[PDB]
Amino acid sequence: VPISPIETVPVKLKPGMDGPKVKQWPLTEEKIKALVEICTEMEKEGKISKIGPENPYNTPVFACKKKDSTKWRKLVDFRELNKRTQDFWEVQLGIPHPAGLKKKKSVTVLDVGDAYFSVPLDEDFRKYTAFTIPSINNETPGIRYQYNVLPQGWKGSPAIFQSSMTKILEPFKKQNPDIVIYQYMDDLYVGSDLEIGQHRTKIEELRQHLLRWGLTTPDKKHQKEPPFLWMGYELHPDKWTVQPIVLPEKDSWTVNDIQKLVGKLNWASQIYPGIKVRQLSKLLRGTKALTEVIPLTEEAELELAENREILKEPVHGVYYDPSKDLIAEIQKQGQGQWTYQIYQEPFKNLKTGKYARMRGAHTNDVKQLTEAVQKITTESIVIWGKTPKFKLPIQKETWETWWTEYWQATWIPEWEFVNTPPLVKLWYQLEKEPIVGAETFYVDGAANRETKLGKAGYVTNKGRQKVVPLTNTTNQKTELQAIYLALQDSGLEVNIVTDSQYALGIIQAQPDKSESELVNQIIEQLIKKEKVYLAWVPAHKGIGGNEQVDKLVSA
Amino acid sequence: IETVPVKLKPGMDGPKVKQWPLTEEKIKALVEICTEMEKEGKISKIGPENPYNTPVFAIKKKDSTKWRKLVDFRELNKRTQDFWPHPAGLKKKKSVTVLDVGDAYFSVPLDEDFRKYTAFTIPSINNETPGIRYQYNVLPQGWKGSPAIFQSSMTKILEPFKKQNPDIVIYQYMDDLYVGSDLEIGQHRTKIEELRQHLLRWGLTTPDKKHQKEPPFLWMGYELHPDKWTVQPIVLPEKDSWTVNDIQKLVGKLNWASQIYPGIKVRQLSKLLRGTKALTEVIPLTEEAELELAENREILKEPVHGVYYDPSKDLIAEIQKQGQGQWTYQIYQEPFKNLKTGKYARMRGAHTNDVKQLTEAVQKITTESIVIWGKTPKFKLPIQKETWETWWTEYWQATWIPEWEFVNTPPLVKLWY
DNA sequence: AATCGGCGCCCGAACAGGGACTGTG
DNA sequence: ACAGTCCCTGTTCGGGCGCCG
Repeated sequence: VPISPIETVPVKLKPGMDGPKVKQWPLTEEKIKALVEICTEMEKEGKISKIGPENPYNTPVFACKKKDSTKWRKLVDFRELNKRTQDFWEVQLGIPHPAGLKKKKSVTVLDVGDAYFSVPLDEDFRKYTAFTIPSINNETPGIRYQYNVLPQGWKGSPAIFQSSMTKILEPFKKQNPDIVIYQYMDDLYVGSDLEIGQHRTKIEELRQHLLRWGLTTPDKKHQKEPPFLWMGYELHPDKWTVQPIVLPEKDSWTVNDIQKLVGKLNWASQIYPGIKVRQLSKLLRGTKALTEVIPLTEEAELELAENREILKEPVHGVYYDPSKDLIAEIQKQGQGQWTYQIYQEPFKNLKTGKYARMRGAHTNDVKQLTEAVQKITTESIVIWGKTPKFKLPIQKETWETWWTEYWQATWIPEWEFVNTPPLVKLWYQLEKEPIVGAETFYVDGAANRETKLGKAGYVTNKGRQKVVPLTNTTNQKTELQAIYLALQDSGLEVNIVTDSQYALGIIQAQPDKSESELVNQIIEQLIKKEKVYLAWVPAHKGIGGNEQVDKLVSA
Repeated sequence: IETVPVKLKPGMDGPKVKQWPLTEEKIKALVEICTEMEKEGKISKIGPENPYNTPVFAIKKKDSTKWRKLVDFRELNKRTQDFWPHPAGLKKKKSVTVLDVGDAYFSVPLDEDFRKYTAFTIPSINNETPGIRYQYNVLPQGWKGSPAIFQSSMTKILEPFKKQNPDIVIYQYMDDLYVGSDLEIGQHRTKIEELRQHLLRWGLTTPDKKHQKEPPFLWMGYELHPDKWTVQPIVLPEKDSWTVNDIQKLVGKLNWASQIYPGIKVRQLSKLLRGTKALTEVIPLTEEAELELAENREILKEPVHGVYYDPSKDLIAEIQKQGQGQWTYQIYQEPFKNLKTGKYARMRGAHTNDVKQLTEAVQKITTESIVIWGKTPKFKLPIQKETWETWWTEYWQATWIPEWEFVNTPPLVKLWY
């Protein structure tokens, strides 16, 4: 099969650069003999040309086993040439998802054999792809070659092959507007509504079209029968699922092992509902030693047991129907953890997922719910090109009181309430007006910049005062510590007056969880209270108890 | 027609901005538009060996069903070379109409050495196919340099009409032509149609709207009336009885306002709270405090003196969500020296869509800055970055895009409404 | 493991940026 | 004014998962 007659893509080096001059490291005899057999084959096939001393460049070469195959893959460590190669704009903007596939009468999955090795490389750039194959006998010099086609391991190869495949498919795609061709790298999901007889006729027209352009679709890689193995999925005619997930079983684990467990559990969460990884990811905090052994905590092991429990049963997804509404439903599983399912008909999920990102030092469930609604919205636009209808565990009046009282602009698209506990609630609410008959606390705090020691106290209208000394603190922490004192030493109704915008903006946002231990202690007090009014006054303006407590903590 | 040489500003590369996901509604509109643009030679396909990209999306035109392709040329405009008097009466006119004349740019070819920087990528639903990339061969809508290169041709087209109607003010900013007059609303719209037909003799204007008479909330950015724009004064409460809490809020408000108004005093007011009293305690105002308050009311009623626009300094706009569909905004160049303070209310998504509101408010504030100063302000948006980026394109209808940043503001701006 | 490329997602952390407060005459 | 410290956000990179060459 001749090299593709498609025109090469002009490639340049970065301005003021030269080619790579990296010496070839020694190779094992098993790989040397495999590289020689491969190279003499692809010189006859034209993919490779011999070069002489005029070429002053080189790049180390090796060969790894092809993924689940007996053939060897020829790879080159073009890390030095990639640094000197011009930048590209990658045209692969995402990964196709089965949940976005519509129903089709006839489906075929193709695969181009020796894909990159079919597309030629720009003639002027070929000199920089020089490599050397070291022979067995060290007395023989070894044969130097250059690349005539897209090498594997060059940074431009994926983009150029992707661009080249689209130009090759364009005439066939225009000649047949009703045939769906999902193009990812060299694998072609071909789908039509024709009868099985007329479909195989068009597949052969497509295979002949690709054969004329030097793109072979080998019969060993030609799938004509469901189930289809496509993009790591199993494509049954009316359902889709992920290829078998293998969770490792070990008595002791290391960072690497947890990192693999986290990844596969994420990869499974697209269709397995309920995967949790928060406690498993918590073990990755601080330790950068890759081979360090980590004892599983009680929460992490419990979490792994839960994941394995829902992973022993197979789950399947459904394909997309453009005529029916898109529906997404979210549930609050753990603290900071959410799961969602996108479906059209109930109990027939297209795909599932999870959101468990902590945005900010202080946040509440309503914020996280709105963050998960946004993540689902974007994901739906990529897969289906439209926004789904939402089913959220939050009362209509709960959200209404939040977005009307919050200073930032927040919105959730068309959604309906589902009574699936645990519900999303506002655990406390600050009063809009000062409470009559409630002790007024004037709080402040200070700290030294060098000593890091500080004070925090309050004064009241009933004459009650307090000042607490603090060690290893900041100005921001003492004004938070002062509010904590007022909440501790008061009844169920209290008026608090602070001079700290920092402390005021945290409390007014109604957080229910925080990365700060001190804030969580303040939150616990606010939920216990019945009425809390928080007021702000400018510091150093001779106002009320603020002046009295400022002198108490500044001394 | 030979092309004008264009360079980037010294030491800067072209834009490299990823394309964001688009709805099927928008992708189908873009593909239809671009397929026709490639046929007429206005754009052409490119590959990944062009390392530049600029985001593209589509907007539905004002009171129309047709789609307009909008390129986010903000990054390219920062990096494009600068080329080489603002009508103060345009803001004084009764009626001002905004005409999208961006289609005229597609008749002037672009410098070949520059076209690589106008590359954009059309995405595909579910990533069925890789992105199909195009670059521009003609002057693109939304580019900083298009009105400058076309400036010579624009004065030539308008000179006959401006001498036939010398009482009409015509300002140009990017793709849009701002046409102002003091005529009555009906005679004004006929003059606009007269200008549209005069342009048709040379270049095509946006297809007319489905309505000839102003429909409710569909000509917001189209037919604007500057002589009715009002500034929002800072006000103080009027109570018969004042509490300690009420006086503390007042002093804090006045002390902050003292950064904008020099004569604001709070001494006699703070004396009323010299104890350590309860917030609900009623405090009678002494004779000294009543005068200081009454004088602060006067200072806040008079406009600020000595605040003038500096054409070299950027404009900055801050918006505050006041609730009940009401939004306050301030436009300034230096802190506490506001060039304008306004208020917006009763916007679409009535009582429901906060993001649609903020997106509309940003457009009207920008519109006002183009009419008044001929610039666009950098916006400090009171919204989460991802909340905004998810939804803002769904409510945008302007041909320009202002720069913005996102801020988490303390809720002590209770000083504007 | 040595020993490659491009894309997407996740989670943890290094680095930068910006605003408020405070300390200096 | 000017320079710090504190705290917070956002960007980028390190690891992993998956696709494919």
